[PDB]
Amino acid sequence: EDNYAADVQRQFNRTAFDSLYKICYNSLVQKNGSTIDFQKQIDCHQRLIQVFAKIAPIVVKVE
Amino acid sequence: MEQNTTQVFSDLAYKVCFKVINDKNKPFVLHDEQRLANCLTRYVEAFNVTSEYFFRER
Amino acid sequence: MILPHNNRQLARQYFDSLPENDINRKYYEGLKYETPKTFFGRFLNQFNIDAKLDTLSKFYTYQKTIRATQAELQEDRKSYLTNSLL
Amino acid sequence: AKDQPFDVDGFDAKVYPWVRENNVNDWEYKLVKMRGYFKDQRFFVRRKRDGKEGFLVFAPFVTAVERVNHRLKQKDLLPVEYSVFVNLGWVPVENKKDVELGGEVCPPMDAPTDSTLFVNDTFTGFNPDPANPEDTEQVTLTEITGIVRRGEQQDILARRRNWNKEGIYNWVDLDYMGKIFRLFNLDAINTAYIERVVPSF
Amino acid sequence: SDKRKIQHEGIIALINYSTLCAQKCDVLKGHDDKITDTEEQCLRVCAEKIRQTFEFTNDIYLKNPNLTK
Amino acid sequence: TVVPTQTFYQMQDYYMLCGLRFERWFRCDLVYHDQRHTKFDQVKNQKNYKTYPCYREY
Amino acid sequence: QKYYTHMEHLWTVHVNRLNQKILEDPLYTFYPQELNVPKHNIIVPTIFRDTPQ
Amino acid sequence: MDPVLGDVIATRIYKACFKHVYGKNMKAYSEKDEAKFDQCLTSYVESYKSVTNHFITYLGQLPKKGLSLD
Amino acid sequence: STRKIFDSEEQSFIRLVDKFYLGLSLTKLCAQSCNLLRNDISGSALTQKEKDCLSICYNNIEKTQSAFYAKVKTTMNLPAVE
Amino acid sequence: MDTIQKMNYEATVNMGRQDLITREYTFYSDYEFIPIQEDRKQQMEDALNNLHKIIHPTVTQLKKKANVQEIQDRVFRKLQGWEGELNTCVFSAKNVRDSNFCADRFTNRINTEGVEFVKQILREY
Amino acid sequence: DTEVSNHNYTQAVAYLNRATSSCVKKCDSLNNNGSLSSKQESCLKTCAENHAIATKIHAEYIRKLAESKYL
Amino acid sequence: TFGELQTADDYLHVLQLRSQNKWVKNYWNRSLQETGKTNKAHVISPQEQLRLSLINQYKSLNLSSSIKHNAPFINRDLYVFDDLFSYNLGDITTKKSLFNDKNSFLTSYSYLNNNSWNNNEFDLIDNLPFTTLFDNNDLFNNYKSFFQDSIFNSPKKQLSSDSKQLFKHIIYRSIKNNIIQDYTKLVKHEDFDEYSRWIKRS
Repeated sequence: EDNYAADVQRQFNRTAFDSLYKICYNSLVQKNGSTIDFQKQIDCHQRLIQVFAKIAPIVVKVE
Repeated sequence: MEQNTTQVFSDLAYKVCFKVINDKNKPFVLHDEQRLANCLTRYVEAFNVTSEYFFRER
Repeated sequence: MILPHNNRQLARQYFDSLPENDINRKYYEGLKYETPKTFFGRFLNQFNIDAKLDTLSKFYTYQKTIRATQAELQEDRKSYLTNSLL
Repeated sequence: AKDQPFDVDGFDAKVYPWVRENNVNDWEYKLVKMRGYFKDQRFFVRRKRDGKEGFLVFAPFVTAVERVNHRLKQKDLLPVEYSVFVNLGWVPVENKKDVELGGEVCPPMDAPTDSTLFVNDTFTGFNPDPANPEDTEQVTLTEITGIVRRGEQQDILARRRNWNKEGIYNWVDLDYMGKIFRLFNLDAINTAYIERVVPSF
Repeated sequence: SDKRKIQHEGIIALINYSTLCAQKCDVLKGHDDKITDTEEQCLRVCAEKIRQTFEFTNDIYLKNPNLTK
Repeated sequence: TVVPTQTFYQMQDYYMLCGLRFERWFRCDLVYHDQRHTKFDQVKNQKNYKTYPCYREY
Repeated sequence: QKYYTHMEHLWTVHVNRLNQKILEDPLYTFYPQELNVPKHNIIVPTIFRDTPQ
Repeated sequence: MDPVLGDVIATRIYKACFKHVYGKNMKAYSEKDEAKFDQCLTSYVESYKSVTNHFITYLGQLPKKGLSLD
Repeated sequence: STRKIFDSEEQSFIRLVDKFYLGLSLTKLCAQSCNLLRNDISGSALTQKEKDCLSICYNNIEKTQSAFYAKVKTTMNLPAVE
Repeated sequence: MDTIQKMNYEATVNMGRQDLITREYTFYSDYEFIPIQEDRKQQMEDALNNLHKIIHPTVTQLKKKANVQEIQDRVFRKLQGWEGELNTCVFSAKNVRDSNFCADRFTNRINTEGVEFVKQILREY
Repeated sequence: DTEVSNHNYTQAVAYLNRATSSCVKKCDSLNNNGSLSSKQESCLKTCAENHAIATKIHAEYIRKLAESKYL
Repeated sequence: TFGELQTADDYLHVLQLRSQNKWVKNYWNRSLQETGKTNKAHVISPQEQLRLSLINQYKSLNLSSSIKHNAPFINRDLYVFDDLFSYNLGDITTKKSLFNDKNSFLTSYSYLNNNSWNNNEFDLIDNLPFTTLFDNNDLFNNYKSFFQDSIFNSPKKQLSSDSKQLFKHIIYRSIKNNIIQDYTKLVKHEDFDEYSRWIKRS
């Protein structure tokens, strides 16, 4: 049970990380997807990670 | 898993094709019938090109 | 037969790659070619067949007529050479 | 004795490594674990084991299946089965009749716990679901472990002579066995066959 | 199952970023079905930029685990 | 009559006349067959129906 | 003697093309597979509809 | 159908109404927000019914086989 | 026309996955509303002005999610199984 | 409707639905080309309508069918000359882009050359 | 005499949900007092017809692509 | 009554249309149905790939390593994912897999599940999420006609084959690895029976 729960948590974390990174890249990249600032993308990803961490306990529940 | 991947591919293709075809919201016509197929083909070709470039060596 | 957007313009690519002072460059500029009409001129031109074929092949590679001419000329050279040697 | 077997699964199940690389010499006498279903046909080859007359028993083992029918609702086209001959063991001459047609060699392998695995494998095409919703797709899988062996050849001095017409066989002729059983994987069948090995019972 | 999940995630990311590049390059059109050379070049440039950004992100994350965990 | 019987009236069998008439009807049909249900008698709106052009040859 | 007239005609055609500035590939040119454009074999017939007529 | 389908329907409707209500102003929750959410839910349900009706009607009126009035 | 497809654990996991996707969507929506994703902002810092908007978003979601889900379930009034 | 009316309507719809049921049956060993698009179909129809509009006065005024047949035959030869090219290019066309290019060439060739030829021959007649 | 599976029913419901979401987003059908206006209803009808046509075309295209890759 | 053919055709056309309707109904249901084959029927001859052709043909076997190395995704070896976020999930007594996308995961789970393939009749499924079809026979009839189409109602085997083909196409056009391609070589021939008066070729 513990191993399955850990695997599910890891899958959720990886999916959330990838989705937030994609959202930041889509919102940041410009000029027909040819220019982007890596540091700004990282900052956006960190900010969205913080927001999702704060939102997860409120929304993700078993009821 | 593979079925899920294919379903996601198809759903994304449909969404991106419709958002372009139905931009004006006017009723579809027999020409729009083939315009949707054209957008789907372009989407598939773009995916092929992008994946090939990503998997290009070095 | 090839639509304008499907044409790769290999001849134009070769022309661009060619040097600055070239006979093809002069022809493009507008130099006109006239076949020799005297016996001496024809005899001199007789030895330029190989160069003309080579440059035409380089220009219009994959052209049906040029490729057929190259194949036929190579086969004829081989056949005549072997017959002469025999 | 080291007991370090290699599991032939995935793309290997369809293209065995030894067949793929023509390295039967290097792969010979190696423990290989396979999964699949046997065929009903059996082949007997005269042989003496422990000084007792008997017959080595060989059976087809379908290691992969491919489906090439896009008109599923119109015709039930047969699939392309990639299989290898596996030696089920040795039986005495007097007990040859005891060999049951389509006998249950090994109990079927337990179904996987993961639910996502209940799908046609991309390479082998098998589905380990105990009750597949599609009747045509239903298939039972069993797990076996054996040793890959090299096919024998004619040897008069060794008293190894085969009369195909009279049904007398003294050396394993993988080519003839594959031809008679009408197995698609003729090249691999001629390449090599597996000899099932089980722990001391 | 971990290898299968990793492969699935990789393919999903490939599809998602291919769709993103197509949308950003505007290769989706209804007039014809053939992507022109300019559009293909735009797609390749977008793929290259995505690859470079991911490489930089992975390198910096490996060098320093700045994530709050 | 569009194809007079005088072409082969000497024959009482009329086999050549039948062949000629069917050939002419089929030449007309190759032109007017696919529009029969759109702008001719086979239209759903029977009120504004037009006789099939090859009716007489048929 | 066999090839002189043919070579002269080919050269005259080439020179005329250069003078006209037609540097595009001529007719009856067949590129290799790499340069040959793939053919789209996916065709979706339009949905059938009863004619209003 | 499974109740997870209804749960997904509810999730979609809630996301749509949240976007409609807070996407423009993004202010603090108040009592009137409850009535706004109720109105949005009713409107979304009506729109879902209308679009479902039109979708089914069109895909049913699309010809499938030779007409048999018997 | 509900039917028995999944088991209890599978249904719970499906609900959890749906809630996770809803959380991602709400995260994106609130980020867009608070405008915390601009091309003129640098560093992994959150100003109090944006933190107030984030807190308002969190409070609104927490207050409204359960009520809206209950209302939608009541409106749908899906029939029982068996 | 009455029984007879229902039967007639059923007959009409069934006669119109031949394509609906013939679509399902397709042949494997077939040389399949990309159909011309609906927009290009409409453009070519409009070009033919323009040609008919140009031709209508002379043909209506003419009282002998022989002259009308001669004009029709000449214009048909001229149009078929380009129709052959259009069919050859469309069949070899490897994409809807090529099909549209061929159709555009065909319709422009009509609108210019066929219009000029029709005006010339009508003036001659 | 036709039979339908739960998976097909769920797929149809998913198509309906996708059409509803897209049409609501495009037509701003939520801007009312719980009653759809005539213009909103007309826009929703047009969007639903377009979605039906598009989903049929997309299903046919995916099926044909799969068949082509098959044979 | 003037029996001129053009005006006589007025009476003749309705009867001819009725006869054509009867004939076409017979032709569709029995003649064409039995004689014709749909969906480009053909005979397939398979061939095994021989060791002569298998020489240095499959240089890649672990597609997972290539996917990990070349895919545009963040490195999966990071240990942060173990406890990066916290969720309220419990009662996970069996292994569970995560499906991406917020709109296709439910469809994928339904496809995976076996109970979702139980056949149901219209009189049992005549209830849409919000609209009831039992009191809207016209809408119920439209729903029946919509589900009649085979594209929207296809068997699990057909769906599985379509998904397999799509996955094969994606893998081949992305990684350019031949292990995903078919090992068998197929030669396809149209063995059409021309000795039939119902269906003709072109």
